Amino acid sequence: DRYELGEILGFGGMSEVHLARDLRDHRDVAVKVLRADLARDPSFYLRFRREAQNAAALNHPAIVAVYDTGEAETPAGPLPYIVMEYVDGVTLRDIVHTEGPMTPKRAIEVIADACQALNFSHQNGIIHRDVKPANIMISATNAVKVMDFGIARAIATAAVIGTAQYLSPEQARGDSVDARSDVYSLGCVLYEVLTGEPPFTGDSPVSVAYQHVREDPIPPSARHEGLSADLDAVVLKALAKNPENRYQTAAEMRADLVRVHNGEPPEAPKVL
Ligand SMILES: Nc1ncnc2c1ncn2[C@@H]1O[C@H](COP(=O)(O)OP(=O)(O)OP(O)(O)=S)[C@@H](O)[C@H]1O
Repeated sequence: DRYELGEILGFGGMSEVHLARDLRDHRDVAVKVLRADLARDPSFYLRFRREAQNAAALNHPAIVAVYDTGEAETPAGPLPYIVMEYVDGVTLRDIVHTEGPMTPKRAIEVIADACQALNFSHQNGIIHRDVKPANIMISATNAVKVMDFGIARAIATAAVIGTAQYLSPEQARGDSVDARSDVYSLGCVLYEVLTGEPPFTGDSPVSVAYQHVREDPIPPSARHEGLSADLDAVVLKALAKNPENRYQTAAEMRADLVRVHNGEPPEAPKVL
């Protein structure tokens, strides 16, 4: 009775998301549930339930707010759901697939905003773990909105690994994961929004994971026109294989992006 369901907004590997009107507060919300076609798959059911139960609820202008989670009583049975802030907009994946690479200054602005979201999250003890173009939206009013924060999982499907294009080397190898993993993955996103391509592609996730662990990324400026060596230095630092060589924090990464936006040399090691 509280929510008046509107149009479906989108879907991913696991979930479908619908527009709803909250009639108590008179606000639009987005309601996320298991994809109807995957709802009786054990692997997807278990994953969705755990991610709804452990959904990151953060209050920051560049993070999609989670308002409520639970299991709604329905005739068909208990329905796991997430109610969150509605974003009128599109994902970075949509933008890349529809409009192509962003201009460098815009890309820097978007990823700088993403760094602020991640720093806030990191400050409150939360690692994202699944930074990728599909998990960052840009609103109709050009606001950056990071979403779908991941959760800690058991140490050794359900669409957890797709292409592996955005996983960090530590995630691929089952090593300890910290905020520097988000830096790496955010680096992969930055690479893709600048060039139109992620740094590594392959016929399988195994092939891509291999490249993340073993193969140096081609500098962005060698893949797309209109870029600079100073932007190369920032991207390649975020993508260092050893976390010891990366930006140690999201604020550190943001600081270098801001420098490049302002035409100042970054502190990242120079690349020739
Ligand atoms: N807060 C939101 N506001 C508007 N649209 C949203 C919102 N959240 C999700 N969507 C749309 O629904 C799509 C899927 O949402 P996700 O949360 O990324 O789905 P998912 O299937 O659980 O995730 P993966 O990463 O694909 S497995 C997004 O790409 C958006 O198009």
